[PDB]
Amino acid sequence: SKPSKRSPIEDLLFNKVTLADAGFIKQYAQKFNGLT
Amino acid sequence: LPFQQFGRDIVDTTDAVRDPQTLEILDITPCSFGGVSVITPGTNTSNQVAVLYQGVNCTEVSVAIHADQLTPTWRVYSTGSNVFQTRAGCLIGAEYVNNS
Ligand SMILES: *[C@@H]1O[C@H](CO)[C@@H](O[C@@H]2O[C@H](CO)[C@@H](O)[C@H](O)[C@H]2NC(C)=O)[C@H](O)[C@H]1NC(C)=O
Ligand SMILES: *[C@@H]1O[C@H](CO)[C@@H](O)[C@H](O)[C@H]1NC(C)=O
Repeated sequence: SKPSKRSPIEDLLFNKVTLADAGFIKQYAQKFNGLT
Repeated sequence: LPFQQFGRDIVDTTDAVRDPQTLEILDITPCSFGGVSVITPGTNTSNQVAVLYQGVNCTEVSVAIHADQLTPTWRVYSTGSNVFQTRAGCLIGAEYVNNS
C-alpha cells in the first residue's frame, strides 16, 4: 500500500538517514564547481 | 540589509548579488554543465553511438543546441524518439522501449 513497496523497517531506515548536500534540488549548486 | 552587497554559500562561493543601480537582489545560478559520455556498440559491429548529457534536463540541452550555446561543436541528430530523459541525464541517440 505504500509507494516504492518498502517494508515498514525499510521505510524507517530510509527516513532516518538524512542527505543534505550543499547544492540545489534538481530533477536531473548541486554541480558545485565542476563536481558532479 | 542596506549594507550587504552580495552573498555567499556555506562553501564561500558566490550565489547572489545586488545590482549596483537598482539595488535589486539577484540569484546567480551556475550555467548548466556536466560530463558527456558516449555509448558505443563497438567499432567491429556498428559506428552508431548514443550520447548521454549527464545531470541535465533534455529541455535545457535542446535549448542550448538551438541557441548554439552547447560547448561541443558536434551534434547528434534528434528524431524525437532518439531523445529520452533519464535520471542520470539526457540520452540522445537511442530509442527507448518498454521491453526489459
Ligand atoms: C541612478 O540610480 C537610480 C536608482 O539607484 C536610478 O533611478 C531609477 O531609474 C529607473 C530607470 O528605469 C526609474 O524607473 C526609477 O524610477 C528611478 N528611481 C527613482 C527614485 O526615480 C537612476 O536612473 C540612475 N541613474 C541613471 C542615469 O540611470
Ligand atoms: C525538465 O523540465 C521540464 C520543464 O521545463 C519539466 O516539466 C520536466 O519534468 C523536467 N525534467 C524532469 C526529468 O523532471
